[PDB]
Amino acid sequence: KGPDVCFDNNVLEDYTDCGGVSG
Amino acid sequence: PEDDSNATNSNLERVEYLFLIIFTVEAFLKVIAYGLRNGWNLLDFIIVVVGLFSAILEQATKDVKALRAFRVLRPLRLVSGVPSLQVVLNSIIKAMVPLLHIALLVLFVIIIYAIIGLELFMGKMHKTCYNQEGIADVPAEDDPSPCALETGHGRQCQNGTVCKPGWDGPKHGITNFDNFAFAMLTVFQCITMEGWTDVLYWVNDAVGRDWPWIYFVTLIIIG
Amino acid sequence: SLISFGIQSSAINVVKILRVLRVLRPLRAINRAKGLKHVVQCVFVAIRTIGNIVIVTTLLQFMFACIGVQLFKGKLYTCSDSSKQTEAECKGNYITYKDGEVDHPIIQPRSWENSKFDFDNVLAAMMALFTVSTFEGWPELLYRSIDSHTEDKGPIYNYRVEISIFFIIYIIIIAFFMMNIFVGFVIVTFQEQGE
Amino acid sequence: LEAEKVQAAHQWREDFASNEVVYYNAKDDEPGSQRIKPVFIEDANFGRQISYQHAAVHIPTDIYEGSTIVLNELNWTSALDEVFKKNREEDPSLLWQVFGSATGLARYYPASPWVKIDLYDVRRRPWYIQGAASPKDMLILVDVSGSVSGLTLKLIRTSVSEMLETLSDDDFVNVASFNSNAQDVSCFQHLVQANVRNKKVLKDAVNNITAKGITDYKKGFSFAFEQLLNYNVSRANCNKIIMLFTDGGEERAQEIFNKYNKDKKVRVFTFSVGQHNYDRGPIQWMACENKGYYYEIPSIGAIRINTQEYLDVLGRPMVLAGDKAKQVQWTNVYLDALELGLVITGTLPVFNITGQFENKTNLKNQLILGVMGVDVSLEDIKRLTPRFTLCPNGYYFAIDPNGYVLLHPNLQPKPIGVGIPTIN
Amino acid sequence: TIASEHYNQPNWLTEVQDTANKALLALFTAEMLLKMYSLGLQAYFVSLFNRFDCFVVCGGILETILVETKIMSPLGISVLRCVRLLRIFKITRYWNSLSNLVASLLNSVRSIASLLLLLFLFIIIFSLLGMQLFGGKFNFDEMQTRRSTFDNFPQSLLTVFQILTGEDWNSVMYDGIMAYGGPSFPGMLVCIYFI
Amino acid sequence: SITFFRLFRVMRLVKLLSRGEGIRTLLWTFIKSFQALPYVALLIVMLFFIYAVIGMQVFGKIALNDTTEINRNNNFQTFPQAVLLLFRCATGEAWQDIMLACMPGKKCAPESE
Amino acid sequence: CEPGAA
Ligand SMILES: *[C@@H]1O[C@H](CO)[C@@H](O[C@@H]2O[C@H](CO)[C@@H](O[C@@H]3O[C@H](CO)[C@@H](O[C@@H]4O[C@H](CO)[C@@H](O)[C@H](O)[C@H]4NC(C)=O)[C@H](O)[C@H]3NC(C)=O)[C@H](O)[C@H]2NC(C)=O)[C@H](O)[C@H]1NC(C)=O
Ligand SMILES: *[C@@H]1O[C@H](CO)[C@@H](O[C@@H]2O[C@H](CO)[C@@H](O[C@@H]3O[C@H](CO)[C@@H](O)[C@H](O)[C@H]3NC(C)=O)[C@H](O)[C@H]2NC(C)=O)[C@H](O)[C@H]1NC(C)=O
Ligand SMILES: *[C@@H]1O[C@H](CO)[C@@H](O[C@@H]2O[C@H](CO)[C@@H](O)[C@H](O)[C@H]2NC(C)=O)[C@H](O)[C@H]1NC(C)=O
Ligand SMILES: CC(C)CCC[C@@H](C)[C@H]1CC[C@H]2[C@@H]3CC=C4C[C@@H](O)CC[C@]4(C)[C@H]3CC[C@]12C
Ligand SMILES: CC(C)CCC[C@@H](C)[C@H]1CC[C@H]2[C@@H]3CC=C4C[C@@H](O)CC[C@]4(C)[C@H]3CC[C@]12C
Ligand SMILES: *[C@@H]1O[C@H](CO)[C@@H](O)[C@H](O)[C@H]1NC(C)=O
Ligand SMILES: *[C@@H]1O[C@H](CO)[C@@H](O)[C@H](O)[C@H]1NC(C)=O
Ligand SMILES: [Ca+2]
Ligand SMILES: [Ca+2]
Repeated sequence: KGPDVCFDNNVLEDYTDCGGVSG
Repeated sequence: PEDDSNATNSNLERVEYLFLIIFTVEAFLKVIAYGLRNGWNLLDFIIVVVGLFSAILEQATKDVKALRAFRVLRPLRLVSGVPSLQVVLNSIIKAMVPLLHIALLVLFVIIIYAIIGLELFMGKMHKTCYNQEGIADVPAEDDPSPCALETGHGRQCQNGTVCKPGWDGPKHGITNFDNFAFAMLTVFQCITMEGWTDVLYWVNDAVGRDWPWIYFVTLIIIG
Repeated sequence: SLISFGIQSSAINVVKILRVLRVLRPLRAINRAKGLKHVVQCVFVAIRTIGNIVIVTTLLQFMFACIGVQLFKGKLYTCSDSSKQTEAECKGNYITYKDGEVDHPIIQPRSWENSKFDFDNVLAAMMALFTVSTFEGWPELLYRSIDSHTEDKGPIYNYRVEISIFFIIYIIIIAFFMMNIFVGFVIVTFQEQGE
Repeated sequence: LEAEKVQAAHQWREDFASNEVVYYNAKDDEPGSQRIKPVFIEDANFGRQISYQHAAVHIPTDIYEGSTIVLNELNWTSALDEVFKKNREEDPSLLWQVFGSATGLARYYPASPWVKIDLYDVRRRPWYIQGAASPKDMLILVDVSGSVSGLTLKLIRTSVSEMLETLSDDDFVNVASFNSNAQDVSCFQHLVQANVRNKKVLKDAVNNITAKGITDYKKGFSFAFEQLLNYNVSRANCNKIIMLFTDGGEERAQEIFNKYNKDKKVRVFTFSVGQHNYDRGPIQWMACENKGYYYEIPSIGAIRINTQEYLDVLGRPMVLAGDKAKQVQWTNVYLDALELGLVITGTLPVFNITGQFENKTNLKNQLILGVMGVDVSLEDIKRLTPRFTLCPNGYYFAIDPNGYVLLHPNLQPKPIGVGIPTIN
Repeated sequence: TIASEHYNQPNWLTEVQDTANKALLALFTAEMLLKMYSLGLQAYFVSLFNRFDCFVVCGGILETILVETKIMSPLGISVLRCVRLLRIFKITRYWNSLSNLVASLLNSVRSIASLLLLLFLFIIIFSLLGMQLFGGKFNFDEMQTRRSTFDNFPQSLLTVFQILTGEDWNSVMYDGIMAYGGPSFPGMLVCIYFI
Repeated sequence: SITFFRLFRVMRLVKLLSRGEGIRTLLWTFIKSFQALPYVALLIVMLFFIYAVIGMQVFGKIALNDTTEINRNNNFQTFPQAVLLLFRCATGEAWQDIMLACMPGKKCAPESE
Repeated sequence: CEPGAA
């Protein structure tokens, strides 16, 4: 039996921080 | 590496077909209008024939791509294509035939010194310090140097090391005096005054530091 | 020699700057071995004749050095840890793996170091270019300058491969054109002098 | 609650010389930071010499103390010592309490000197990873085309073998490879439980790959998205992520991404491995459209750091949850780094909440400061279950929600084996 | 003021020198304007230094702006005024000798540019051949990535140029030998290329 | 037990080398011109001697580390060794590395105090 | 168990 809590796909997340979007 | 490619290398092969078809109709139009005696036209025909053979072979298999090296002789057609550079090429090439009486001397010096190195340093550069646990892997940096046994006159091993045979060579077995092919190339490399001190020092660590200079310095001065 | 045996008391000073002038002992046979006197006069006459080729080449080397200081000053610095590109970021120790074996780590200090020959001054560029003109260690400088991108920063693999034209032009003009001009000038000068 | 409050009041200051930091470095026998010399009285429960007056600090050997990041972390993590002692005073049986910081340094109480080459890093420990993010569904894509042959292949093989070490028994993983035809590297063909035995198979299969063929990103990514859409086998039903281990290329594969994840429910992390001159443009584009990150591994030394930073991206939804994400989690039974036997560790993440009362930071507040940790030895649990009243054949045992025994007479303080040992 | 640019120079020097690089540039432009209109606008093109000075002045004015507002990074365009220090040779007898050499060089330009074209064609042909033979083969598992390789066209050109200069040609030859196996009859036969 | 007698056989090929009217004439004329100017070649000997002595007095005491360019093989500790080093620099063999291995701030040697 | 060999 796996954990019953799962934390992903939050709309308020930034998404603008890659490692290559800047450099 | 290893059969990889991209889109550009895929379109370039397609363009090679157009280039080959153009050159083949040039060959047709010049061979059914003249009937080869000139060197440049013969070279053009050779390039066209090799290109046809390579293209057909590659379409067949689909060492395959190993005779594509004849494509690099196509820039040589630019010299023949303009008469203003053939004169310069001839003036450069005809200045070389007086130098064939120095090429022979260089060859004789190379052969003589290769034979002398064969008779002097054959098989003496195949042992190095190997630590004291067995033959693990040449435990002296990334640059292991030849040593000599305790009864020898070469370089002696360090504190926790022992001279033991069974070693490839100073440069993966390429630089040595084992045969008339290795020696004749080591002598040439020394003659071009590039990496001759490395060979001298390897020999110094192999046999000793008393009489390899009489060989190498004389070779440098003479050749 | 006399004043060397004359002091005999300050034998921690002068001696190591007075025993170097003892190399002029062989130079006393120049005026005693006629023919050796002639082939020293000939060399001094020949040296004054190449005073154009030696000065024009020096001016060209100075110009090329001045151009090189504007391209590679403060840019040929490297950290022992290749992942650090700042002096304030290259302090401490880092893990090095011997012969690329991940199971054998080795701790080494992190050091911010310059190239063996740099372009920081106008007197270091003329020394970095002399060694290039002698064709010794010039590929190392070439591939160290190709990786340079920014002052006070570390290298980047193949940043400005188009900067190799600087070294190619310097080699063609100085190490191939002017040196052969010097040799041909010696040949022609000797022809006219002795013919 | 006393690490979120103190960190918010901290003022980021860049000059540490006029105002030195006093702390005890665990691994020691320097302007800008003063060092303490402890008394180190011998004490029970622990099997070493400890000092109950201050907390020790462990800094990784490749992490330089004296930096503006490390030194700033050593001030606001000094009010923790007063909470460390209050917890110990209330409960005298308290074992190690530790704060694993995202910078890399772990501050633990009571102070005790650290145990050849120290490769310890608090950000790779099982108790840190389990609290830094939710369980995942990792699927590793490996580029085994011709262009990756040579040094960049042994860097890829090591890198994949190092990210498998960041997966626990609650995560699910599989390794695939594409060389103009996507296939699996092992005998699995679907996501596996990523326990000790299954990860050994993947590590052994990854070490046996050879680089030859044509690069094809469309076929590789179609295989990856198909394997993350199985739902016939046991999975985690959580973070669905793809790691692409390549060098460079000119293919964006925008058609595949518009076909499989239009809603962007699968993250894509892209790695550029080795020193090369291939285009890294498309590689960084797949990491920005898909909600992932882009990393570069140019040598062996960059493998360790770059293969553990994907947990900062996975923790973004966990921080935005707020107080709902603050649940204590207990790890599996493992052996303590500071030798104490078999222990389990509690876990609680710490959030960066500076400017929270102003409600506009959302810049570095989406990352966690670190993970809390308190260790409970198996001997403490064995004392709560008396045995001598029962017969010699009677015993207690407890299990995880996984089958793994928390306490059992046959559970020994030794690691489990996964095959025949060998020496070369 | 050009040869006084070092790394980490005092902040006042970088101001004095950039003000000089503008004041002296304007004064040299005034030099040009005074010479041109007061000596005929077509007699300012008859000489060789006059055209060179025209080109250098115009280039300095043009390239000043590109570094003034960031479009382009400095390349030392004014360092070629020095080539006017060679005017001091007029006071010496060693200036009619150095002018006839330039006259012959500029008279045989059509032969120099053809010999150089043949030299470049040789390099291009051998670069293509080396790219065909050793392209994508110098990738050994050793933790060092070879810099002098045959993987690109510019890299092949640089490697062939390095072999032509002679420096460390034996290392590239060893890499080529080990790329086709090792020391053996069929494998070691790829050394005639480098010879 | 000696090898210098074996080297005689290879010299028989010199007889074949000294044949033809081009090789023989060119080699003989160049050897004669070399012999006709014995003092021009003395300048190089004098230069090597002077610079070897100067190198002996200046860099003669530098420690012999095998990881540097001043080793057992390459050093200034004897006149033959200094002459060999100068010959190596004249042939252009990492002469800048020997120059940088003789810069201030290196270790002296056991015997040199 | 005692280590093997390879
Ligand atoms: C928790 O979150 C808070 C904010 O959400 C965060 O506090 C912030 O810390 C950064 C430092 O990392 C401050 O940045 C200031 O502004 C710039 C940005 O870095 C710095 O100037 C240079 O920046 C470059 C980076 O490009 C850097 O390399 C260089 O060293 C910097 N300094 C120079 C060139 O002199 C400033 O120095 C820096 N500090 C100042 C101005 O004092 C933010 O301002 C902080 N934000 C707030 C609201 O205070 C905090 O670090 C997070 N906690 C942890 C543990 O990371
Ligand atoms: C990281 O930075 C500094 C390193 O110690 C600390 O800042 C200093 O802390 C001192 C200890 O509290 C302060 O001295 C006292 O501060 C309290 C609180 O304001 C007051 O009692 C007095 O100001 C002062 N006592 C005196 C003068 O007798 C320093 O004022 C204070 N300095 C600054 C510039 O902040 C930080 O506390 C430290 N971080 C943490 C978390 O401890
Ligand atoms: C299990 O996976 C398969 C394929 O991944 C799913 O698709 C079914 O496959 C089986 C056998 O081929 C057949 O029943 C049908 O062709 C597919 N559809 C259905 C509705 O069964 C399948 O749905 C998955 N689940 C189960 C319970 O089989
Ligand atoms: C007219 C030409 C031939 C000669 C020019 C000489 C002047 C301009 C050059 C030659 C040597 C140079 C110096 C060489 C080294 C240093 C030490 C360091 O602190 C950087 C500046 C400084 C001090 C340079 C300043 C400029 C300098 C003095
Ligand atoms: C004209 C000069 C410059 C180049 C000459 C190239 C030819 C004669 C030589 C040089 C390199 C050689 C190759 C070197 C190594 C191998 C690998 C092995 O399978 C045997 C044949 C093969 C493939 C050789 C065939 C002959 C070869 C192609
Ligand atoms: C710890 O738990 C034990 C067992 O219930 C008990 O002593 C008490 O509840 C706790 N101790 C404290 C809070 O000091
Ligand atoms: C080379 O010289 C000695 C020899 O052991 C020693 O100091 C070290 O190995 C080298 N020197 C330096 C400064 O590293
Ligand atoms: Ca590829
Ligand atoms: Ca060289």
